[PDB]
Amino acid sequence: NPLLERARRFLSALRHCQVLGLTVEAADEKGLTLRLPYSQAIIGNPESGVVHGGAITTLMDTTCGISTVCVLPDFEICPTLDLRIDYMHPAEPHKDVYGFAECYRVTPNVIFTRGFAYQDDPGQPIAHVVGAFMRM
Amino acid sequence: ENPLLERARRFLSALRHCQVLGLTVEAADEKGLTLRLPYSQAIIGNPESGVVHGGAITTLMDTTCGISTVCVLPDFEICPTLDLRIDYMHPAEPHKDVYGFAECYRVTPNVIFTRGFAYQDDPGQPIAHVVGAFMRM
Amino acid sequence: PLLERARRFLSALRHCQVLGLTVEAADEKGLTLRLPYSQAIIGNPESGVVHGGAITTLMDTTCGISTVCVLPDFEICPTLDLRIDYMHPAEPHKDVYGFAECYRVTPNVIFTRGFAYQDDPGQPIAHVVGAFMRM
Amino acid sequence: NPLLERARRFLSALRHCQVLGLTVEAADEKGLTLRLPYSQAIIGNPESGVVHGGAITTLMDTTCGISTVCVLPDFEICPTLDLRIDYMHPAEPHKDVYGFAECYRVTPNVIFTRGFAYQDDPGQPIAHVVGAFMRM
Ligand SMILES: [Mg+2]
Ligand SMILES: [Mg+2]
Repeated sequence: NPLLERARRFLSALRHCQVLGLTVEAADEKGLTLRLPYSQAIIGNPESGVVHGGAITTLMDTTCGISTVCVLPDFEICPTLDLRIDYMHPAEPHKDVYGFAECYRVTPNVIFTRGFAYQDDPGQPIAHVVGAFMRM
Repeated sequence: ENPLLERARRFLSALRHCQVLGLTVEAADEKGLTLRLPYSQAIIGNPESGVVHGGAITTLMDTTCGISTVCVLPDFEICPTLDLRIDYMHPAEPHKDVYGFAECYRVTPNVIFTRGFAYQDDPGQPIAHVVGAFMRM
Repeated sequence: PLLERARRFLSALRHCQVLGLTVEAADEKGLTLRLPYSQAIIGNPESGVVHGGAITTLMDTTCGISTVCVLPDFEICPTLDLRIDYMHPAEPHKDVYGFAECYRVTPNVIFTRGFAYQDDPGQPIAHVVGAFMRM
Repeated sequence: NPLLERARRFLSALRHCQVLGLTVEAADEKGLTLRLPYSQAIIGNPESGVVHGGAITTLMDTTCGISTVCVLPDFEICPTLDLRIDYMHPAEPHKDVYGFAECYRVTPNVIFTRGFAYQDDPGQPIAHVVGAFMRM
C-alpha cells in the first residue's frame, strides 16, 4: 500500500516509461508487478498484435529497478550494475505484457533481483531477467 | 556507410516507443554501428543535475546491438532480441551525451551475435559492456 | 538410449571425472545430472561443504550435455555463451543435482536453461542459461 | 611477488584445478593471469585435440575468483555470485589457454571482476567474462 505509492512515484519519474504507459499492478513484500499495454509498444502495423521486444526489455529493466522498493524502507533510485534478459519464446500479439521481479539478496551496497515477463500464466514466461543494482 | 547508414536510420525511425529519447545514428558501416543518446532526454531526478537514467542506456544499447545487424545482413530486416547482457563498469558522467557502439562478431543462418559498449568521451574507458544475440526471422 | 548417449558424452569429459558426476535421468523433456558432495569439498571433509566451482562445472556440464535431448545422433556442441547466477549457498552434506532443458533449436544453435538444487527443484541454488553450436 | 604466492595458494587448494594443471602465470596489483595447459583440456581424440568449453569455464571462473586477492588484504575465498562467459571463437588445439582477470568494482560485500581467455595474442580473446563474488 505504501509500497504501491512509492512504486508509482518511482515509475512516474521515468519519461520513456510514460510513453510506454507502464502501470504498477501490485507491490508486496513478495515483489513487484508492472503492466505494459500492448498498444503503447507496437512495432509495425497496429492492426497486427506485435509488441516491440525492446518495450518488453524496458518493462523488465524497470520492474527489476523498481522492485528495490520492496526492501528499501526509504525511497531511492538504485543505478544499474548488471542486467541480463533471456527470451524463451516470442510474445503473443494483442496481449498486455506483465513483468514480475523480486529482490533475492541485499547487501550493504548491492541488491540482486530476478523476474520474468509473461502474458497468460506466469508458468511459461516470455523471458527471464536478473539484475544487480547499486545503492549509493 | 551511406547505404548502411540510410538503412540504420530508417530502422531506428520504426522504434517509435523510444523516439522520445532522441536516439540518433552517428555512423554505420561494414565494421559496426554508433548511436547516440542525448543526455537531456534521459535525466532522472532534477534536470539541473544532468544524471542519465540507467534504463535509457539499456535502450540505447539494446537498440544499438539490434540495429548493428544491418552491418551483416544483405536485406533490411528487424531482428528480435534473444539475449542481452549489459554490465556497467562505472557510472556515467553527468551532463554528457552517451554513445553506444556495437559490432556483429558471429552470424549463423538464424542468429546474429553482437558485442558493443557504452561510453561518453572516448571509447577507452567505457561505461558498460554489452553482448546480445538476435534472431534472423 | 538417450540416457546412454548422455553417459558417453559425460565420460568423454576427462576433467570432470574427478567430480564423480553421473547422469541421473535423460528424456525428451530434459536432463538431470548429479554431483556427489563428497567429491566437491572445500575445507574439512567432515564438514561436507560443497565448493561453488564444482556446482558451476555441474551446471555447465548439464547444459552442454542437454543437447542430446534434441540431437539425432551423438555430437559435442561447443559453448557460445553461459549465464550462471547463484540464488543461495548449497546446504552441506547433500548431493547437488543439475537439470537442463533445450528451449530453442535453430539450424546451428541450441539454447538451454537449467538450475542446480538439492532436495526439491523448489528453490534452486542457482540458475544457468547457455547457447551451444551444432553441426 | 606476495600476491603471486597468495594466488598460487588459493589455486593449490582447488582439486579440479590441479587435475586441469592450472598454474598462476602472472599476478600483480593489475590483475591475474592463469594458465591452462592444452594437454589437460583435450576432449576426444588427442591428435584432433578439441579443447573443451568446460575446462575454459573452470579457467575463467577460477581466474575471476582468485583475482580477488589483488584487492583483499587477508586470505579469503569469495564464492561466485554470478558469472557470464561469451565466446568470440573456438579455442585452437595444441595451444595453452591463458585467463586474465581484474577487479573493477569493490563493495563492502561484493567484488566485481572482468577478464578474458586467449592463446597467442591477448588482443584476440577467445572469450570474455564478468563475474561477481561475495566476501563473507
Ligand atoms: Mg555490499
Ligand atoms: Mg542458426
